Amino acid sequence: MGQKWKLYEIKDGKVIRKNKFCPRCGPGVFMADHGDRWACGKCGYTEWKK
Amino acid sequence: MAIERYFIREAVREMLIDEFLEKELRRAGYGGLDIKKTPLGTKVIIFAANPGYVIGRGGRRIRELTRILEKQFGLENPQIEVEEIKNPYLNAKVQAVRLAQALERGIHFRRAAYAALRAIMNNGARGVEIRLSGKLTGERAKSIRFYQGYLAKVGNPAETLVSKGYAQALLKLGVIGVKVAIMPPG
Amino acid sequence: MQKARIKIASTNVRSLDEVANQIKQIAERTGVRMSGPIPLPTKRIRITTRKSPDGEGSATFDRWELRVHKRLIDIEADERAMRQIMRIRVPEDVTIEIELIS
Amino acid sequence: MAKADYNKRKPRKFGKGARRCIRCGQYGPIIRIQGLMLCRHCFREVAPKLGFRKYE
RNA sequence: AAUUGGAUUCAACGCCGGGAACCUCACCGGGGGCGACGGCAGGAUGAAGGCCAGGCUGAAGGUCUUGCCGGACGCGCCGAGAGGAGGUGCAUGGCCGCCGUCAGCUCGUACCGUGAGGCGUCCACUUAAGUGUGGUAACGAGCGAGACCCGCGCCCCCAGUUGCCAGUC
RNA sequence: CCGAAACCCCCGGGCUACACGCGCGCUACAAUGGGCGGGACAAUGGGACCCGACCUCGAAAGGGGAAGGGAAUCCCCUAAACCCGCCCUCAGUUCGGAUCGCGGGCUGCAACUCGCCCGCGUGAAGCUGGAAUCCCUAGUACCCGCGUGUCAUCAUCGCGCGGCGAAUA
Repeated sequence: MGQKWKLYEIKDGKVIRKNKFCPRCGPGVFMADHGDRWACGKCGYTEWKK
Repeated sequence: MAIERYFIREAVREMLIDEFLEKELRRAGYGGLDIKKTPLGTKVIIFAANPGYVIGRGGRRIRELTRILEKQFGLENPQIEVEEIKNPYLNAKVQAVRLAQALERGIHFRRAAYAALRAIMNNGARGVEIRLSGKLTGERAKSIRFYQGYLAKVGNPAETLVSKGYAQALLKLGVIGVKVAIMPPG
Repeated sequence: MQKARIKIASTNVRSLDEVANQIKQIAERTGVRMSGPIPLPTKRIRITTRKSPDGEGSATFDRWELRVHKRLIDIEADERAMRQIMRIRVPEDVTIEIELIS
Repeated sequence: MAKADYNKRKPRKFGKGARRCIRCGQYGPIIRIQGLMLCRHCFREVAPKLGFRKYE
């Protein structure tokens, strides 16, 4: 295992999501945002930034 | 495929089930398997000196034997039947498995030989042989040969008439090979 | 009516003839015209094998026979007169094929 | 560390290494392919239950 | 670099190999990697599994930099497993070669000998044979070998969709 | 006995390296011959990602199409030795086929190491073999092809079939 993985930011009475949501499949799958190159999370797909 | 191959397929089917069931049903006292093959549910007839072990200790073994039969074959509803062997002492393969347990147990050679000889001659054996190839508890490769009455003759209408049972009786110092050749009256 | 072929083979001699004879006896008397039980070949199968697991010295070599024999029977009876005759016990170990044409 | 599975993953499309028996579990040792894949050594032990006949 | 190993006079050398380009494969070179079940300390404060992209790899997120998902438990050792075609066939079971498809080995009762044993199973004749014959202080029996089983010549019965200008309007 | 290892996964290489020695075999030193053509003959067997009719293209290896066949009923399939006529006229050759250049097919991811075939060119040793030594006694040896196993592919092997058909005992 690999701690720490608290990368979701916090508002005062809300939450917000740091990372990007994929545009190939639907919402529910986050992007390992490299800055130019997007890995996929569910399975493992070579995606480029849109 | 054709006529020729299928018969051999069937006979190969006999071996894979007769090999496993022997090794398990040494507690029962294994003597055969009358295998009736159908498109409805493969009907195996397991031969034991004693049916009360094969069933199990409360249904477990008969269900266990129903359950491994589904894995090997493509008949997923195989029945189990237990028929007694009518003379297990006329059957040699029973006496081989029965002798193997006794040598596993540690009882002396000529003693463990005498009883055996005596129980099957009482049963009705024109003649009997027990051979025990093995270490014989030293480290020289010598067999001991226990001999009464008639024996296997010449050719092949020799081996069909007689019975022959083989069993590896395991030890923890080595091994001992248990051969038991019975000649029934005929 | 429907001309049926019973094509019946067996791996051993004693098992195949008893069924062929019994099939020609029970069918004889009812609504059946029956052509006689014809013997085709033995496709004797030779497996020719090396005995010794060393493959060493002289090794004596087993000849193997598997002999499979095929009797054939034409019959003129119904599909119901067919099952009546297919009642029979049959040796283990005896393949009985049925083609149906008019 | 971390790595993905292995149970062998190379070509074995055909040859002897393609085969194994249904009694002693070998590649190079004999595999009689008539729908009776065993080694020559097993074959001898098994046959009288098969119904093969020694006689020539 | 490794030319995997074993086999060694008959009885090791077309042998284990009835199938070595990878596979096989056990050898070598290089890259990468699982260790059960218990004890011990750790846990979800997010994977033990997956993954772009370079940087590296003969290739493999494999490895690092780097950023991250799906849903939830596993190192390090310590006993001790699974695995090993890793050693010992002078520790073995099985099977097999050769001596030997040879012609021997035993038991009963009797008999002889203080006894180990003998006799019989020896001798004569005869056969591939303790095979058979005669003799004989022996008479018989089992295994072996023999017949027994399978295959080959000739004929016949049962059965013919293989068989043919056989005989034929 | 081994325990990131004598495990495990992988690619590549090695077993097919050679100055040499031997064993078991194939092919062979020609007129009882070679080409070419024609004609008369078998048997065991094996055949579903398998045998492949037949038709077509390709010089061919093979490719395209496609019947039948899970089998006395279809396919591999042609036997080979034979004989008759024709050309050729005993030389290291029209023997013999090693070695090398090239063109080309076929299987597999892939045949340089290390496959086989087809065509053209290339065209090596060998012209009957010392000492020594092996096998066998009749449908056998001697001789000729034929199939199968294992099996994509390495068969001058192993098992098995029929054709010609003796010497000496």
